[PDB]
Amino acid sequence: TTGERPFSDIITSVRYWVIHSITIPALFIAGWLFVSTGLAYDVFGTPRPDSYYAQEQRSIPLVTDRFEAKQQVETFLEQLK
Amino acid sequence: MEVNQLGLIATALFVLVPSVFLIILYVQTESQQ
Amino acid sequence: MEVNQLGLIATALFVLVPSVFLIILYVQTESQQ
Amino acid sequence: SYPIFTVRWVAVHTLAVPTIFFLGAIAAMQFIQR
Amino acid sequence: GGRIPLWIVATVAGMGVIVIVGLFFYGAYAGLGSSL
Amino acid sequence: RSWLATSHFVLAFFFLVGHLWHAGRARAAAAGFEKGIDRESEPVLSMPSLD
Amino acid sequence: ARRTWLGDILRPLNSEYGKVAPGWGTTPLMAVFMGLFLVFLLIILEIYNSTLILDGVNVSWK
Amino acid sequence: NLWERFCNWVTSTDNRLYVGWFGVIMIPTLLAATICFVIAFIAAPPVDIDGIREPVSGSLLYGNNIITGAVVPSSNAIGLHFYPIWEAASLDEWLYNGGPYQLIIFHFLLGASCYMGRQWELSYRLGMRPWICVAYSAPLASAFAVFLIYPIGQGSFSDGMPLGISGTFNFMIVFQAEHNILMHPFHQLGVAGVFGGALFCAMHGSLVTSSLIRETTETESANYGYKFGQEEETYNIVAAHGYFGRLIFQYASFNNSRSLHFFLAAWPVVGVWFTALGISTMAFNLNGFNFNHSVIDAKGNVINTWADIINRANLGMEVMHERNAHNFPLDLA
Amino acid sequence: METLKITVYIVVTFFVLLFVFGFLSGDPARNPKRK
Amino acid sequence: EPNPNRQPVELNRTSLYLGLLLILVLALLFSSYFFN
Amino acid sequence: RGWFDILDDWLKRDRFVFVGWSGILLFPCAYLALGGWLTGTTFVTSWYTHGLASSYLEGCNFLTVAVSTPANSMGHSLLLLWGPEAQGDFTRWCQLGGLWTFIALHGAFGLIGFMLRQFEIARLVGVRPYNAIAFSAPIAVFVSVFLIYPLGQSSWFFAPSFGVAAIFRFLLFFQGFHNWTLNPFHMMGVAGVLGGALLCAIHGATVENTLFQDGEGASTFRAFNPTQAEETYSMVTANRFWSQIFGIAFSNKRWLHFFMLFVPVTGLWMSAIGVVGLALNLRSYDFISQEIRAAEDPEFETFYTKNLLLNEGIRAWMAPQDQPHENFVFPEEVLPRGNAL
Amino acid sequence: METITYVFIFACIIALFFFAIFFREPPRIT
Amino acid sequence: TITPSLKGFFIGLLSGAVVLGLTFAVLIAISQIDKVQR
Amino acid sequence: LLFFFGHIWHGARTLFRDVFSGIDPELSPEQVEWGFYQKVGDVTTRR
Amino acid sequence: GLPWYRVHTVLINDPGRLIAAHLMHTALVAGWAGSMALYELATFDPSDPVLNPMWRQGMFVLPFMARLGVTGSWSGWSITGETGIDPGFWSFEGVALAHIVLSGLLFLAACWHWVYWDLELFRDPRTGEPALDLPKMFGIHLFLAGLLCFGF
Amino acid sequence: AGIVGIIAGLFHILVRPPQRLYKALRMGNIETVLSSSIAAVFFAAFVVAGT
Ligand code: CLA
Ligand code: CLA
Ligand code: CLA
Ligand code: CLA
Ligand SMILES: CC1=C(/C=C/C(C)=C/C=C/C(C)=C/C=C/C=C(C)/C=C/C=C(C)/C=C/C2=C(C)C[C@@H](O)CC2(C)C)C(C)(C)CCC1
Ligand SMILES: CC1=C(/C=C/C(C)=C/C=C/C(C)=C/C=C/C=C(C)/C=C/C=C(C)/C=C/C2=C(C)CCCC2(C)C)C(C)(C)CCC1
Ligand SMILES: CC1=C(/C=C/C(C)=C/C=C/C(C)=C/C=C/C=C(C)/C=C/C=C(C)/C=C/C2=C(C)CCCC2(C)C)C(C)(C)CCC1
Ligand SMILES: CCCCCCCCCCCCO[C@@H]1O[C@H](CO)[C@@H](O[C@H]2O[C@H](CO)[C@@H](O)[C@H](O)[C@H]2O)[C@H](O)[C@H]1O
Ligand SMILES: CCCCCCCCCCCCO[C@@H]1O[C@H](CO)[C@@H](O[C@H]2O[C@H](CO)[C@@H](O)[C@H](O)[C@H]2O)[C@H](O)[C@H]1O
Ligand SMILES: CCCCCCCCCCCCCCCC(=O)O
Ligand SMILES: [Cl-]
Ligand SMILES: [Cl-]
Ligand SMILES: [Fe+2]
Repeated sequence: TTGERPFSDIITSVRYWVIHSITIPALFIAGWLFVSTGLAYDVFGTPRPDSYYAQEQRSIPLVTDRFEAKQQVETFLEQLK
Repeated sequence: MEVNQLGLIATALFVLVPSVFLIILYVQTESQQ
Repeated sequence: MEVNQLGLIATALFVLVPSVFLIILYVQTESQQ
Repeated sequence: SYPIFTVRWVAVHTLAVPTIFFLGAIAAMQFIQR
Repeated sequence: GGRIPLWIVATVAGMGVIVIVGLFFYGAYAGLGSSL
Repeated sequence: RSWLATSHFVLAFFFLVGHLWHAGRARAAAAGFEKGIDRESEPVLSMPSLD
Repeated sequence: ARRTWLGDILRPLNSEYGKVAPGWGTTPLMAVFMGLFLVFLLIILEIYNSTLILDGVNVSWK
Repeated sequence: NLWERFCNWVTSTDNRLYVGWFGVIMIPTLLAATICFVIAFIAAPPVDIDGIREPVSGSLLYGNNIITGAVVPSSNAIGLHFYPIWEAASLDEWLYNGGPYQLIIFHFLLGASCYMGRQWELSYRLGMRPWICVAYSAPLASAFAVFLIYPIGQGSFSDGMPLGISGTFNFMIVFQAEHNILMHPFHQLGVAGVFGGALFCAMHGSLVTSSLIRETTETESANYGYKFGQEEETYNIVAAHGYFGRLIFQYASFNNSRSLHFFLAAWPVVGVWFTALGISTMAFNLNGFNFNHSVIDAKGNVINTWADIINRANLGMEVMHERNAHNFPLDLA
Repeated sequence: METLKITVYIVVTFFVLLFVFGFLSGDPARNPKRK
Repeated sequence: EPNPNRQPVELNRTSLYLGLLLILVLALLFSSYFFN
Repeated sequence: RGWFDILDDWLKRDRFVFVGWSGILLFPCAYLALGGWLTGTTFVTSWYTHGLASSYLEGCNFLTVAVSTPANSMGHSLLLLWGPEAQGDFTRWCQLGGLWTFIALHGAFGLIGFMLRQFEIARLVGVRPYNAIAFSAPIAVFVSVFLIYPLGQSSWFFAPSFGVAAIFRFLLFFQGFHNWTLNPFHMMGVAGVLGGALLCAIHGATVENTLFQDGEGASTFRAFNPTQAEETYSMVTANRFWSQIFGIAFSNKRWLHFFMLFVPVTGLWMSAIGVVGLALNLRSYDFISQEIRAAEDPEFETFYTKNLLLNEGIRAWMAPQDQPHENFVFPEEVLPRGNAL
Repeated sequence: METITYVFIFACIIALFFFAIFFREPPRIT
Repeated sequence: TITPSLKGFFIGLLSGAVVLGLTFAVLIAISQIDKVQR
Repeated sequence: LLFFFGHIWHGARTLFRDVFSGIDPELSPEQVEWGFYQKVGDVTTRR
Repeated sequence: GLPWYRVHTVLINDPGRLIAAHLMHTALVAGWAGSMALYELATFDPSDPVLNPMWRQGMFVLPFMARLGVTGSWSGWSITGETGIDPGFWSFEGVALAHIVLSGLLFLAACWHWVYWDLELFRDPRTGEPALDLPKMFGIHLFLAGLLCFGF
Repeated sequence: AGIVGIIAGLFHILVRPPQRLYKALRMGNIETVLSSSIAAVFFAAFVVAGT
């Protein structure tokens, strides 16, 4: 009623699936490779399963200063994660 | 001063109940015509 | 029980003042015609 | 007849493209071992 | 227009959703966050 | 025991709900007003007021 | 209505009801002043919040 | 005929309050439960709920207020045993062991079930459709879950919900400690049901109030623009549908009032159905999701989650609840 | 206690019989349309 | 000269019942905290 | 016409998705808040702010993921990406909890944009703006809980983290530390929410069970016409039914629907007031007379005193891990616990 | 005096229940 | 003097100005292109 | 907080003064239906 | 008729009675300030400013008087602990008395403006309808507020 | 701020509002003054609570 093609007309068209059988798997593969290559860990700073603790430590790398919190995180990561 | 604690509530009700009774009667009198 | 002594007067006025306000308004509404 | 790229197209794709990307990411996460 | 029936589209999309959610539950039982 | 007891309490409660649904609907359909109130013959309009 | 001495004196201050400037008037100037005020509020908020740290401005009881 | 006259009176639609046969059961049981509840809430002596000879005071005369007062559940020594007045040697023994709780809850459950039946009965007598009682079955199932089914599963009416405000809070906290109800999907469905019920209640009210047709002045209340029994609709559903369809998008808006009101009926009723079933299924100790120590790093160190913080809070409640009643390490029931 | 037991049993039996025989007394016919 | 903006005020019985219920229930809720 | 009028005409055009002037504030902020929550719960850890795993990448599920609050040492910092804490480092910004402040601020301005959208659409279609007035209660709840409450406390750390199990932690924290169930403002909130659910269910069932027969089909949904002038259900029959069942009944439809507006909105507003009181730690924690009696009499026991013992357990057993910045080391012998368990 | 206050408020609520049920404004069809 | 936080504040102010200006420029351009036929 | 609600209420009362006794009883269905007007609520944009 | 929650809407097109209502509210607030100061003065203990200061004694309006320069009392004590200081008229008691007197005067002015609501100043001199030029009112009040802020 | 308020007060005494802002903000209605004043008042209330 608003001047756009109805969704039923679009998603049942062959042209839509010609486009989207390429675009949708490409985005799925992109996200899969974003995780599986480890780029997500680097982008977001999420610890790997071997990166929560140093080998013999059981304390938690908690930031305790507001303005050197970036330096505290870098120091924690420098300690073999 | 060691006064009766029920003194406050007694005086308050002694003022309030007859006063609001009279106010009820006056306001309903004014709304009649 | 060691309750607050102003509790009684607080609760009593909390009841009475809006209640008598509504009663005033209702009774003056009924006397209109 | 009908225009292809509209406001509705933009809203739909700004919701759908990151959704499929994130679904692929989480599907990859399901096979991560510690 | 309508050269692919909408019931086929809905069935395939629902089966894909089912596959994805079942994969998520399998990953709840395997790998990270499986307590093992 | 936990699985059987929990599952059959869920099923028994939902079947009580279904019994209520179908018993009311069977009564209304036998009495002839399961599809709603007839506008021309509304029963409450033929009843005296409560007050 | 009652005319009074003070009412007669204050009368011109209440005689332009409904008078407007044509069109948009001084609205862009008002918008510039509103933007400057928003920037000023952001500045003082960030100073109090210690997001904006200025030299010689120690936000504490000192 | 006297019996025919009594039947005509019982089923009469001209009584100010409809009785019906569900009412001839409902009225005595609810009156008994109400009278016993008022008397116990005001003046009952302390009740040994845990069965450990440590009586809990619940009435106003014994040091409680409105918030802290309760009718305390019957003794754990009683368990699931039926404890009427005549099974006690004296009324003092009956009051010590929590007999008023059993009397009140049994009479209330019977009366509320007959309230549901009475709702059906009046709907049938008035020529209505009959499913208001189906909607009422959700709070009734909730009451049965907290007063009957949870005691049955746990094996004692002492674990039923106390008839009071702070006692209810105690029931909630101990339930979270022992069953992790927050992590149970049925309770999450119930929270969705009540939050959505409040949301859709406010939404429907605001949309109908928004689209009220002008029949009054600014002086008078808008409610006087409606007259009881008028045929014409008091609001413009087309305008409200246009507003809501522009608010989100058009096909998310109900244009059918019957479909909209069915949705309003169905959402909280189904949600509360599921949360009552949650309480019953946790009464048979099928508890909420346990994700304690689920996330494990490469070496094997436990990486805590928010579920572990919940577990710490649950441990605090667990070790502190009924502090004298346990002799053995596991709280099996 | 024994007198109270028989008294409560009599009262409950009376009300239950009222319920049962009331719903056995042509209850479907007590509707505004069919009968 | 009478003020022309005067208006009659009305409170129906239903509004009285609702307001009394609100006041009494609020008092019953807050009385325990007032006594403390 | 002028650029302003042409732009206003474009913004108010009828589309599948209405935009409006309020859209410029709403759609960016709301989209960014939702995308930030999904991005955080999918990829971002809480290891440096809380010592918790809170993302799908770390192995958490939907119930246990959260965008956690910043660390307590950050205080009430806005934690801007260009701010002095992150200094433009996106990775450090994510690790320091900047996504929480991102979501909270973008959500607040998105809610403002949504209420402005309600006002704008109500003005455009010519209806009264009661939906925006009703939506003031969720805005009050969000502002009191996510903004006013941490501002009253020491830092953003004690605000709710955007997650399911994190919100459950927030509930249990309020029970243990504030006795939030005993607060009469929360009681009014519970009354409003449950009464709104009751009113929704009861009004829907009443309408569906007093419908007029306007069709021959057994499924009655077809019998309604959107443009019809007549009421689709019998108000007189519904009024008589509830008058004879419950004693009282609605007789004014407009009052009924205003009441449906009024109950949950008032409940949520009262709960927001109580949350502000808890922001200043002004709790309804204890009844003083009961404390005095229970202190001087070791046989006086109520459910309230039992709840206090439960709160002591909650605080002692959750404080070392829920508040890691305090460095709480509670030895085993100081932990309150009952016999056995 | 606190118990008397609670019972008095409760009794006023029950009296209001009675008056709201049996002495209501009678709904009149129009 | 220009502290690092003052430079950061100017960066944030410029980013906000650029985002707002780009948004309104795009919206104005689209409004001028796709007009209304009165 | 309460004055935030007051501001919302009084702003609504000011901007919607023409409709606060109720919406127009002769409100056209074309006004709220989709596609009848190019621009929402503007009669001059009839399509 | 008007519902209860709309009674004050009779003041919307009556500027004189609106001024009377504002004057009554101002009298009530000033009277509250005076009576609150008097109650606090009746309950205040000034003997130990070190371990029993005003914020330990629940003093609410006393710190606001102390903030802007009122430190002494007519009883000869001061909140700073010094002795022998003369506060002049503007002690705490003097401020409270000034507020009570101001409350009474505003009450009288409210009565006058309620009775004499129909003033030619409050009417449009072109249509004879009650009208307030709100933009110029804001200009005048903003000028006065700026003068008072600059003076303060 | 007192000097700025004096200058702005002189401006608002001497300069009439634009027709666009007069119509948009309903400057003939005293309730718009009530709405904006309540807005500024709650802003100041939040500020004093914070400080
Ligand atoms: C009486 C019913 C019943 C009971 C008690 C059990 C019990 C069990 N099954 Mg089983 N099962 C059932 C029916 C039942 N099943 C059916 C019908 C199927 C066919 C699909 C299966 C297929 C099946 C498999 C393939 C497996 C089990 C397994 C198991 C064991 C663990 C289950 C588990 O982890 O739960 C998981 C819990 C859930 C999935 C929760 C389900 C919640 C549902 C959706 C609620 C529905 C509510 C209501 C009905 C909906 C009404 C809506 C309302 C509006 C009306 C347990 C002994 C496992 C096992 O250990 O085998 C050895 C296993 O591998 N079952
Ligand atoms: C219109 C929608 C909108 C709104 C209201 C906001 C609002 C906000 N964003 Mg946001 N954002 C948006 C869209 C929006 N965003 C978009 C589309 C993106 C994607 C690009 C982002 C990406 C983003 C990030 C990455 C971050 C924010 C942040 C913030 C918060 C602080 C921003 C700040 O202090 O700058 C204030 C700046 C202004 C108000 C602009 C001033 C404009 C006036 C006219 C002055 C202009 C002066 C002059 C012309 C030029 C400058 C002079 C020069 C000397 C510098 C704030 C709540 C931060 C945050 O959430 O912190 C936790 C943050 O880190 N935003
Ligand atoms: C400067 C503040 C201010 C002013 C001048 C007004 C003025 C007005 N409001 Mg309003 N309002 C305000 C703040 C304000 N409001 C706030 C903060 C809220 C949110 C709570 C509201 C919510 C509100 C609603 C919902 C409505 C109004 C209405 C009205 C109009 C009629 C009022 C009436 O007859 O009440 C009569 C009131 C009574 C007879 C009794 C009220 C008693 C209250 C409930 C409790 C007692 C309060 C106590 C005496 C004062 C404490 C002081 C406090 C500030 C600390 C009037 C123009 C009405 C309207 O628009 O009419 C068309 C209307 O429906 N207001
Ligand atoms: C001759 C006038 C006068 C004087 C000298 C005082 C003096 C005093 N009053 Mg007072 N008062 C007055 C009139 C006066 N009053 C009137 C008429 C009323 C009734 C409304 C009151 C009601 C009152 C109360 C209720 C209280 C006082 C209190 C006080 C004392 C502390 C003052 C304080 O903290 O102010 C604080 C003042 C402000 C923070 C002013 C806020 C100004 C806002 C921000 C302006 C915002 C709008 C503005 C137009 C924005 C544009 C600005 C522009 C320049 C750009 C002080 C002794 C206090 C006390 O200790 O009582 C014993 C107290 O609690 N007064
Ligand atoms: C118009 C209008 C309104 C009123 C608006 C009003 C009252 C506006 C007032 C605006 C004001 C006072 C704005 C002030 C702005 C000040 C600014 C931007 C100052 C910037 C200073 C800078 C960048 C200084 C930086 C530096 C520092 C700190 C250290 C130095 O070493 C180096 C340097 C110079 C770079 C209402 C109330 C919003 C209603 C609607 C209509
Ligand atoms: C932060 C940030 C940002 C942003 C970004 C964004 C905006 C993003 C987005 C994102 C997104 C937007 C994403 C999405 C996602 C999604 C997902 C991941 C989904 C999933 C799903 C599923 C899984 C499903 C489910 C379901 C339901 C819900 C219910 C029932 C059924 C089912 C199961 C089907 C920016 C750059 C600006 C800046 C910087 C920062
Ligand atoms: C309860 C409460 C409340 C409220 C309160 C209020 C609102 C109060 C008020 C108060 C007030 C409002 C007060 C007032 C007072 C006043 C006064 C006390 C006055 C006096 C005066 C005088 C005495 C005067 C005199 C005179 C005259 C008349 C003339 C001239 C001369 C002279 C001066 C002699 C609140 C909500 C907060 C919370 C809760 C609680
Ligand atoms: C194998 C042996 C089986 C023996 C029976 C087993 C138990 C079943 C007992 C059923 C008896 C109930 O009997 C029932 O009584 C009432 C009271 O007179 C009869 O009479 C009733 O008729 C009409 C409508 O039916 C009512 O309006 C009227 O008030 C009432 O008198 C019913 O028509 C009859 O059905
Ligand atoms: C301690 C608590 C004390 C609480 C005090 C509460 C005060 C409340 C006072 C309410 C006063 C209402 O004001 C009263 O309204 C009615 C109508 O509403 C007015 O009455 C006016 O209208 C009616 C109705 O057309 C006419 O019959 C009447 O001739 C006319 O004067 C009265 O002239 C006025 O006195
Ligand atoms: C309406 C306000 C809009 C908000 C502004 C959006 C800002 C997004 C981009 C910020 C990036 C700047 C930080 C980089 C700092 C640097 O290292 O130079
Ligand atoms: Cl316990
Ligand atoms: Cl044991
Ligand atoms: Fe409705």
